[PDB]
Amino acid sequence: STKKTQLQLEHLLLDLQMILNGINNYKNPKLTRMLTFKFYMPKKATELKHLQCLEEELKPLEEVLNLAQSKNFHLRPRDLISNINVIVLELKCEYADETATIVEFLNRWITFAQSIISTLT
Amino acid sequence: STKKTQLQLEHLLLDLQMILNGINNYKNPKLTRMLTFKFYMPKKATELKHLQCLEEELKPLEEVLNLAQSKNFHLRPRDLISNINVIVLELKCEYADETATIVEFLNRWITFAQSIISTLT
Repeated sequence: STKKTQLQLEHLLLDLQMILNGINNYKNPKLTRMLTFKFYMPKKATELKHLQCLEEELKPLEEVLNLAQSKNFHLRPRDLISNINVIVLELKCEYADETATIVEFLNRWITFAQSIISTLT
Repeated sequence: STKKTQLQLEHLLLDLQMILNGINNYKNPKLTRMLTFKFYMPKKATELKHLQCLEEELKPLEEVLNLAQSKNFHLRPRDLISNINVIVLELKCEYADETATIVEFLNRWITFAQSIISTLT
């Protein structure tokens, strides 16, 4: 339904961009260690059904976000992870060989969120 | 006056038990998954200024309620959330380390409203 689904994808998107602005900065002194954690990436991520691949990596994502300073995030991280967990459960794995960093992993799902929206427009 | 406070607090308590009833029942097939969402508890909730620690958890509570099957609620979840909000505003945060589930969370607040009411009669 162009509006329930795009309304949730643009809300998924902003929760993810808000997690990335939180870790990604000079006021974040453990960025370098966060950068060494392994995140798995979806081989394919062409449909919403593929959100299972993001769903599966959400508790790795929460464990490593514990290294981040609550303060530079726009929403309490806890809220950001709950919000994304409710939207994926309400919207929805073949992983790729080479693993990725938290910044490549967030960036890759921001890109899939923007991609489906552009089909729904 | 004390009757106005008595009256907004008896009202919070029923809005709080009505949410517990919509969640806590067998016609709600999302119960086990909603029990994995984490909620912060206050270190102590002894007075009305401590309603700050409920005000803050309200937008996670609304979002997780999106997983509940709306027909099990006596009044629309939205209504329940709006009433709890204008009453916490009319009426009033040291959290605690162990997190809690939506059922323990709604329950420690149901006890707090029940204990304040008893103090006024």
